[PDB]
Amino acid sequence: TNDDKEIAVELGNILESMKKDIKRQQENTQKVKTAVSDFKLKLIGGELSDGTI
Amino acid sequence: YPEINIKAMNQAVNTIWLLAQRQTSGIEIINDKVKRISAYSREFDEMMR
Repeated sequence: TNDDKEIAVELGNILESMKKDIKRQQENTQKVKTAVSDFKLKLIGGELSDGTI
Repeated sequence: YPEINIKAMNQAVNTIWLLAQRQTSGIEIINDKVKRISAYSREFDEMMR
C-alpha cells in the first residue's frame, strides 16, 4: 500500500510504486531536517539553510 | 584509534563562537579575523557530526 492509500500487488508494480514513495519520503525528510537545523542554528549560530550567518 | 574527548572539543567549538560575539577589540580587521575563524569552527562541528 502506497502513501496514497492505494494498493499494489504485482512485483513489477510494487517496486516502481515503492521507488516513488521512498523518493517522496526523502524530500519530505529533507524539508524536516532543514527546519530543524534552521531552528537549531538560529539558536546556537552559524550558517542557516539560505546561507545567512 | 587512541583517545578523542569531544567534550573538550564541542565545548571549545562553542566557546570560539561564544568569544566571537563577545570580543570588544574595537577594530575592524580582527572583527573579520574572528568571524572567518568562528564560522569555520561552527561549520566544522556540523560537518563532523
